[PDB]
Amino acid sequence: ESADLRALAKHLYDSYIKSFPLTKAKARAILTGKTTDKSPFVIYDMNSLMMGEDKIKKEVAIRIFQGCQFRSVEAVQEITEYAKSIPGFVNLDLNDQVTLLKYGVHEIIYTMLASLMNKDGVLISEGQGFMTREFLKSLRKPFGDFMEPKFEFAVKFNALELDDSDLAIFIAVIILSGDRPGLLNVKPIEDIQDNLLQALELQLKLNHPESSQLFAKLLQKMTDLRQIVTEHVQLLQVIKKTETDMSLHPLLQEIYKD
Ligand SMILES: *C(#CC(=O)[N]C1=[C][C]=C(O[C][C][C])C([C][N]C(=O)C2=[C][C]=C(C3=N[C]=[C][C]=N3)[C]=[C]2)=[C]1)C1=[C][C]=[C][C]=[C]1
Repeated sequence: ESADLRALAKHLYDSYIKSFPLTKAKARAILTGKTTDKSPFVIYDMNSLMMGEDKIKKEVAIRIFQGCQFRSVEAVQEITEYAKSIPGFVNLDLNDQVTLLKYGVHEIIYTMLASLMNKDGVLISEGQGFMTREFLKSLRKPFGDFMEPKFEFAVKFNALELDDSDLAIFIAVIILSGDRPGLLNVKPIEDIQDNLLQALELQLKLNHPESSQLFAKLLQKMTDLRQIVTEHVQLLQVIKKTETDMSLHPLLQEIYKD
């Protein structure tokens, strides 16, 4: 029943709103300069960084990087909450549950981080601030280009013009990918995704009727994502040897063991 699908879609979008305090709709009101109460502090140089700690809530490149690190722990929490709401997810093998989040967390983080970017920079601290692409990019080696690729993916991704309701389904599709390393029972996972894929199909058709083959165009983005992830992990591994005086959060480090 399509009705059965639209209901799954409402359900999902619902959980998405509940789990994720900074939606893409809110992000874009902030980035388009909608209102006079939502205007971010703009961070584009070192004194702006300084003053920005006063208006919004060790070394510079390092303080920024750990600024992402605590963030990503937050995201993981968020995603974990969402995951629990996906029909079936919690019933699966527990060792599978862990696996799916372990490989799905980053790919989701980058999908939703795009919501907060535009071609000039990225929103930080729940929309209170905005760090310009150029500043990030001038960050010393090897922190210069830890964010560059993410921008590239976002600008491409953001042009598909998805909205929150589309994304809720799409991050559910990611979580339930039967092709993840160490998965115990794959079938039960794929049966849930099949439904998710099915929902997303209908969703995109209804919501974006003039967006031809969007559904397939969206599905191929999963390759760009994976690419970004591997580039990430690699970059971290160099960070960890140049910077033996630098910590990684426990939750984060569980995710990284392969
Ligand atoms: C990444 C992304 C971001 O860049 N996110 C980000 C980056 C930098 C900062 O701040 C830099 C100094 C101003 C922030 C702001 N948030 C924090 O660092 C932070 C907020 C709150 C707390 C705290 N709150 C209550 C009690 C105690 N502490 C601490 C720190 C945000 C990135 C890269 C790749 C993927 C995703 C994200």
